[PDB]
Amino acid sequence: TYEDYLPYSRTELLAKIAEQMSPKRFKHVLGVEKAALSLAECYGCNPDKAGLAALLHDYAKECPDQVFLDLIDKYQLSPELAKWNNNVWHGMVGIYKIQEDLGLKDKDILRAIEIHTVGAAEMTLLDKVLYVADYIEEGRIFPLVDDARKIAKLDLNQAVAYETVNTVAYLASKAQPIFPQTLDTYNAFCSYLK
Amino acid sequence: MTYEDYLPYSRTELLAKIAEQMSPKRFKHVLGVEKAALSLAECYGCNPDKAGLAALLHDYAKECPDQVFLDLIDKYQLSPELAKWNNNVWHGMVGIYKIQEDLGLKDKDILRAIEIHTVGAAEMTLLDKVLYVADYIEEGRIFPLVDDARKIAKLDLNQAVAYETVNTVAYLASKAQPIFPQTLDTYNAFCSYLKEYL
Ligand SMILES: Nc1ncnc2c1ncn2[C@@H]1O[C@H](COP(=O)(O)OP(=O)(O)O)[C@@H](O)[C@H]1O
Ligand SMILES: Nc1ncnc2c1ncn2[C@@H]1O[C@H](COP(=O)(O)OP(=O)(O)O)[C@@H](O)[C@H]1O
Ligand SMILES: [Mg+2]
Ligand SMILES: [Mg+2]
Ligand SMILES: [Mg+2]
Ligand SMILES: [Mg+2]
Repeated sequence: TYEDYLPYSRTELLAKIAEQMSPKRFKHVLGVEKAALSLAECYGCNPDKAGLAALLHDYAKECPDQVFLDLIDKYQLSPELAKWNNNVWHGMVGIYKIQEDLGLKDKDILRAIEIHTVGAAEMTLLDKVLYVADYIEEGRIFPLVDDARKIAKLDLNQAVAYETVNTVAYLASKAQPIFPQTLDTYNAFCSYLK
Repeated sequence: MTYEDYLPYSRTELLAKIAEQMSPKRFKHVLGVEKAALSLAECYGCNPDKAGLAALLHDYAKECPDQVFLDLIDKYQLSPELAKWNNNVWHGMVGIYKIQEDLGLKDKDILRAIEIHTVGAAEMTLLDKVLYVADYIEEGRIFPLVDDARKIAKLDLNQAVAYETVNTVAYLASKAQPIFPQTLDTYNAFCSYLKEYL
């Protein structure tokens, strides 16, 4: 339960989150919540924080590009962010929409949501829990997910490495631009996958 | 074609000096890069004397031990972040100072092409791009991606640079090897030419 961080009960918070997104997307979010709570109890991070980070991580996934461009300007974010896309924005910039809409103040939860797509070179246990739960949640079936599910309850750092390497390989396979912080993560975790 | 405007060597004197730096297999790779760079230069209009010499010298420091590059980094007070990397990054990015000390090369354009022949840059001249693709598509290189790279290189040089940089990043990912940040600079600057290709 999440009342230490937000003035919402569960039924109201899930209703508010559900107002932001498609049913396929909201079902993904509940899967990430289940996956993050089970990773939190395995690795010992606070499940109240893990579960809430999971419920909110894709809160801004469906906002149009202008919402993120306006937040970049309003909160004086690095102007270089404006050259990117929703993949980068919905976490890195969407945390400002989460704070405005919901009043979330917890730095640890906000940071985990902020980097849940691109990672960082230095990630806390909470950051890694969400980063892996988002990938391995039960509704995601893609062939590369299944080894990540196995790695994740043995060694969390190797689960992060596996995701970041497969992401850089996927982006390269489509010739899509790789955000520089995604490289920070890749180089920081490359050795755990070796 | 001949390079005495830039170095105090004739061809036989220069090729003897280069062959002293490296294995015979590596020297055969270098002669091939010279052939491909000359064949890229008259087509796209860069100076073949500048292109051929950059190709002859690009792997001059390939076989130097790590301490040669660490000593050069300190001596020329290059970025300390370079010391965390490896020969793959150093032999062009730092090896240009060994070329300058050993051979007296001062041509800024040739030196810059050698400097980034492995990792690229976000901004590349025509000469830089010629060397970068010539090194990849050279006649002795046989790996599965060579043939499409050779095909692209005669239509669109920017799409050939894009093809090499994007495929280099995918290879490094397949081995979990660390990617130098300037390689990403190249990748992100050229990724759009490979989308249009694809
Ligand atoms: N560093 C990066 N640069 C560009 N695109 C990226 C980068 N990292 C991840 N992506 C892409 O972002 C997309 C969204 O990812 P993510 O937030 O992890 O999950 P979801 O869509 O569940 O929100 C994926 O399609 C992924 O390939
Ligand atoms: N960013 C990078 N990080 C680590 N290795 C790299 C990077 N970019 C290229 N390499 C590697 O450097 C090696 C030597 O490359 P290169 O200099 O282009 O060949 P040559 O040595 O014939 O001129 C290749 O194995 C390539 O995969
Ligand atoms: Mg997301
Ligand atoms: Mg998600
Ligand atoms: Mg080389
Ligand atoms: Mg070479």
